[PDB]
Amino acid sequence: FGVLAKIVNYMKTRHQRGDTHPLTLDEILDETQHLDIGLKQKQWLMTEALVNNPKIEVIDGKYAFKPKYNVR
Amino acid sequence: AQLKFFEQLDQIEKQRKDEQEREILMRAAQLRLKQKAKEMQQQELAQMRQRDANLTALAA
Amino acid sequence: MAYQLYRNTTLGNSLQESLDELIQSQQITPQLALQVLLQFDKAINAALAQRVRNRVNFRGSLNTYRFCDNVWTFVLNDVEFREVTELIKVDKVKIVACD
Amino acid sequence: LDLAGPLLAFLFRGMFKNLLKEVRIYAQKFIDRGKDFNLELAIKTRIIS
Amino acid sequence: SGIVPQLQNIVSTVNLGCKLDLKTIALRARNAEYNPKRFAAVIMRIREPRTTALIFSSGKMVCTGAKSEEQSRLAARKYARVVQKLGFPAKFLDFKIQNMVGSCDVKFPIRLEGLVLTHQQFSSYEPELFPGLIYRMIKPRIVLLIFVSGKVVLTGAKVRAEIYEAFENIYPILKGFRK
Amino acid sequence: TVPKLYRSVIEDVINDVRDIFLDDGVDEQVLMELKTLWENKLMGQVEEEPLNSEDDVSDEEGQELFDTENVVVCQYDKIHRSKNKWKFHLKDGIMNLNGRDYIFSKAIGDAEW
Amino acid sequence: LSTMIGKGTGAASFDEFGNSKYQNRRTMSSSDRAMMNAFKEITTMADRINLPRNIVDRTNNLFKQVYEQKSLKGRANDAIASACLYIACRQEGVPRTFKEICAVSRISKKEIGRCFKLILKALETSVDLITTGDFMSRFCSNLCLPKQVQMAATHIAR
Amino acid sequence: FIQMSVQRIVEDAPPIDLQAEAQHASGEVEEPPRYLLKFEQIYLSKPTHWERDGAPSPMMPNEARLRNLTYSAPLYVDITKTVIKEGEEQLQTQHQKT
Amino acid sequence: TNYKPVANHQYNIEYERKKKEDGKRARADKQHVLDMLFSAFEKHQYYNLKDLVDITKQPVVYLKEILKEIGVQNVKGIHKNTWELKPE
Repeated sequence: FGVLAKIVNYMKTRHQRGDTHPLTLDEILDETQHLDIGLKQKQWLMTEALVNNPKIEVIDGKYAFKPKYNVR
Repeated sequence: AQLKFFEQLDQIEKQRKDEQEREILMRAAQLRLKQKAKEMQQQELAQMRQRDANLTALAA
Repeated sequence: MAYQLYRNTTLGNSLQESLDELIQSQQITPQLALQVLLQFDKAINAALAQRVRNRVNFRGSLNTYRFCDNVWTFVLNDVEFREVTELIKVDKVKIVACD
Repeated sequence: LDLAGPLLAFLFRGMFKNLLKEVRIYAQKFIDRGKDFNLELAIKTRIIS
Repeated sequence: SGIVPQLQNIVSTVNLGCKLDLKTIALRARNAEYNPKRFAAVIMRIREPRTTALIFSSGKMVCTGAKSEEQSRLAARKYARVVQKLGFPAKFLDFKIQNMVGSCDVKFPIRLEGLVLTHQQFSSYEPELFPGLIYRMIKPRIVLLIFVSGKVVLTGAKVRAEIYEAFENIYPILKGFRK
Repeated sequence: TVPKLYRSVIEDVINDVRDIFLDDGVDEQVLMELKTLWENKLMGQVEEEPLNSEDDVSDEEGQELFDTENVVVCQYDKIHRSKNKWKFHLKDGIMNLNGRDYIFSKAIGDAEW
Repeated sequence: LSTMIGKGTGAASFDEFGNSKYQNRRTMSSSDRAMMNAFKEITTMADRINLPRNIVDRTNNLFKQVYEQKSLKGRANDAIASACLYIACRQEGVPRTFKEICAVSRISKKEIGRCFKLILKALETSVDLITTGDFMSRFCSNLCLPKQVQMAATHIAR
Repeated sequence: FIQMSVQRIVEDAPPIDLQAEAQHASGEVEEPPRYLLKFEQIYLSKPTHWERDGAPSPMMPNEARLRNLTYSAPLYVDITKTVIKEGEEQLQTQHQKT
Repeated sequence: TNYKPVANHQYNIEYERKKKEDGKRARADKQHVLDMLFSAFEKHQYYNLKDLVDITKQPVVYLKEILKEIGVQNVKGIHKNTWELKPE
């Protein structure tokens, strides 16, 4: 679950890049040096619990558009 | 492989019995919950313990 | 994920070579090999800590030393390892220490 | 009739209780820090006298 | 007076002008040690000048143990060159001698009691704390440790001239209290 | 003596890895094969910026690269140095001198720099 | 320029759940509270070795001068108080050893000595050098030696 | 008063029990040490006056009248201090005539 | 015998020896500190700065900087305003 908040921080720096694009969890876990096993499944249960309260927006489809106010 | 699936189902029954056959011993004096809590505590130690391994390998 | 000192010795090297042979034969997975190495490190640390009860001495001269992350890397020359039962002479030695 | 003895006994009761209270406080600070407080320093001699 | 103090230790600070990685320096250098729990710098020693230097991540270095100004500068340059050999853009900027220490003997016992009585404004003699008398000279900002055995140690000097001048000032005073 | 300690270490290692071999679901024959192979394998410069004015101010760095000479790996309790000499309270550890291995509990060392 | 209030009588003084004195009185400033605590510590330390009140007052004046001068603001209060007590004993002519002051103060001898040097510099004053005869009376009396033995020891040391 | 009541007041007072407030935030299985103090065996000395030098000397009553001294006698108590750190060992140091 | 002259009190020397042996907490790399912080938060949601310092074993200023980067202080009715380890 802590690694999950770390993924949130990662996507926050991703916003900071400005190259935000519709993504998924596997590529982030790879780029953050973490694996894809049943651990990813339990942390994805936690991640969907996050999707129930993702003030930092994490939607399932085309997503990650956190800022409630966002133009450039 | 089908037989291995059956053995895994038997291990699931064995863990339920062990957790519940004494979730009762605690009451006589939640076991699964306690085990989960114990597992949660180690995670922080493990990594503090673990990355030292990475630097020691670099050092030696 | 442990102290990892004795891996770079005769014993650790032999264990690593055996694990490499089994990996080449596909008999064991690399994760299993790493787990075996970790368990070996624990067991060897405990064994040296417990079953060794002898006191040794040595003298000599130091040519180099290094310290980082609680790891000493002394480099001595013309060392004489003196023990009550036997005396050993060595031209050069490298002492790696951790804690 | 309360003579000198009983009166001084009442006063000394009060002052010894105060002395033990001060020892308790002073030692509790050092115990919280983990230092092994010295008894001689804890006793405030002025209280009784 | 016929006596000249001899330097026992010189402290010099020089800025390399570039940030450094203390862990990398510790791993790659020869005689360097790094214990961030104990001290925040890296301690390195070179035997040929017989000196020790502390190297900080900010790029500033302090060299101690040199018996001469030339030895101090050469040792500082050698440490900077070692760091440069480790790949860093180490330079030699604003090298300066922060402190010099000298020692000498007057060859006669001294009555520190009379000395402190006469020069109480500059003297400080506390046998409980330290057997040597501490004299704080004003015209040169030098602190002198005078001992009953006659040994005199001078410190706080930036140049050798300060050491020599302070000893020249103190010698007649000490001669006045010869035991 | 040292071989006997080695055999005891073998016993400890196999006992310690049995539980992991059960956890990972791998058959126990791996341990036997591992032990067999392991045993078989064992037995006036005003402008001072340029630092090139000095050269050959170092020593050969190939000693640490080689490491072929004798090597001692242990743990340290206290290590003191007083301006010339290095003093060593190295605790239980292992030594590899001339191939033959040495085992110790307390190691005391004095060296000069 | 302050006052304070008590319980008074039993009626409206204590309110809904025992308000007490409406409050707690809450008086003063740190530049006086710290000095007050130091004065209390000085009295305690002096009474530990039965120092007379005149030495206590000299210590209090020395501490006031040091505290207002503020060159020792970084040093912990008790060290300043102990060094002031040592200096007052030296000035009154009855010196106590640094170990003797450390025996009654939580501050170590080294810190007491450092603060003593700093206080001497800040006050721009000085203390007469101690002699062997200063400690003879206290040492002999604590050892319960006869008067002739004390005289002999004093003469031998001198 | 002096012979009996002072000693009885010292003995009647409950022993002082002190322990740390879950220091170090560790497993804390009674880890904070327990300090127990028990006062005993009060001793009184003869009336004594300590001079500016700090040298004790007996205080005659007339000297107390002339020099406005107070006629008082030192009061000493034996104290026993026990430390229980849950290290399976308890150490009971005794302080004599405090 | 009371108040015998001692160079330094025994308890103080023991405490100083312990502190010297332990040493000051070192400033570790940002990545490892962040990972440890995230695991700590995984234990449960709310942490006080003092015990978080104990858990992380990092300097208070460095830990505060790293925590201000991601975590946010919430004023709460628990006892006081404390840190929140959730970045959002």
